[PDB]
Amino acid sequence: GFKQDIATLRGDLRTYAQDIFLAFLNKYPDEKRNFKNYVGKSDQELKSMAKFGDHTEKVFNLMMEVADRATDCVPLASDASTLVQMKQHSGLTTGNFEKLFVALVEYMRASGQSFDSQSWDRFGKNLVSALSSAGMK
Ligand code: FDE
Ligand SMILES: Cc1cc(Br)ccc1O
Repeated sequence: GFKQDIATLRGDLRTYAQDIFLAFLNKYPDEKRNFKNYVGKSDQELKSMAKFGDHTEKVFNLMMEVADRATDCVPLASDASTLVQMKQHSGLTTGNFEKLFVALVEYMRASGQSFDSQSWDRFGKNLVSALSSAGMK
């Protein structure tokens, strides 16, 4: 289920992070402009860029901690707060997270592994919800 899925992603996290994030950037090409230097790059080009690799891993390093501290796919109120306050991230939006999670659920759906994709779908919704309530627009 959801807990075992955290262990599976964590076990090859750099490749899972890049591949789901690329699935996000390719489903919603308008997202690349939040990472402007990403625009007009192939998947293999992005994967060559230091900050792409490092940043996508840290996104996922963080989202796996929030998934691990969640109960029944509901994150800690405290976790959403910290995220809304995050230095250098004043401009994050909940609509951009819902897009990330759509991409993550389709990825898990299209894989031949027993991911609990309904659970991630729930988690995605519940994280947006907690982000909304913590004051992310
Ligand atoms: C969703 C999400 C999540 C996250 C998380 C995180 C963690 C844990 C950590 C981090 C870090 C970071 N960020 Fe982070 N993140 C994100 C996003 C983002 C964006 C959009 C940006 C912008 C970029 C520019 O260009 O400015 C960022 C951003 C960021 C930064 C700066 C940039 C560079 O160049 O490097 C940093 C350092 N981020 N991060
Ligand atoms: C640009 C952006 C990306 C992600 Br992933 C989440 C939020 C946000 O505003």
